[PDB]
Amino acid sequence: GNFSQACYNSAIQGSVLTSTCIRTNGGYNTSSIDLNSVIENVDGSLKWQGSNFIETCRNTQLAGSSELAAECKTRAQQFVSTKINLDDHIAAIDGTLKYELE
Amino acid sequence: LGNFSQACYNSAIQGSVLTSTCIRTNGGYNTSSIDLNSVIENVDGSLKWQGSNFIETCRNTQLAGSSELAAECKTRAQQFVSTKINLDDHIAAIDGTLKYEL
Repeated sequence: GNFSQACYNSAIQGSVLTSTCIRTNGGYNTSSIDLNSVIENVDGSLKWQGSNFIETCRNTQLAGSSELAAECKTRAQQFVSTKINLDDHIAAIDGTLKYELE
Repeated sequence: LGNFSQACYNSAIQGSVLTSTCIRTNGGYNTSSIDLNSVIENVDGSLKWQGSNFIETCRNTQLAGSSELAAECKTRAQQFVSTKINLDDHIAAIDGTLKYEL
């Protein structure tokens, strides 16, 4: 992960993270990744290893350099604040944002 | 051709993201990932190629065997069925990187 260490002017809109990242050999590339592919809402908490958090979460924001903040519905249907560190699994690979397992 | 599974190993599915470790012509290997949500559609509960966005209406994605995406998806009438699709149809590995083909 650790995309934030090579990237700049990151933004979250709905489920999409977009950033501008330093390419391996120099210069910059801009790319987007749909976080809905890899994050789920488990009882009001954003978690890795699932998908479709956006179905039941709203008001997504980038907090600081690398955190996705949102309000997600608990099983009781109460919106609650939740955050997840995108640096856990999102890498910058030659200036392009990619999900990383290992 | 697709057929990434013959070039790759240690494959996994998390949300809509396929990760796999694929052979490099230099004699090494590269771990990469692809968002299958760009290329797979939920059509009335069945996973199909020639579309996108299946994660919005499916759940419990899993890799079955070496190359099958399995999931539970909502029909147009909003009931869940189990469905599968052979990722080897269109997912290829080119020099250690997963790519969509044709």
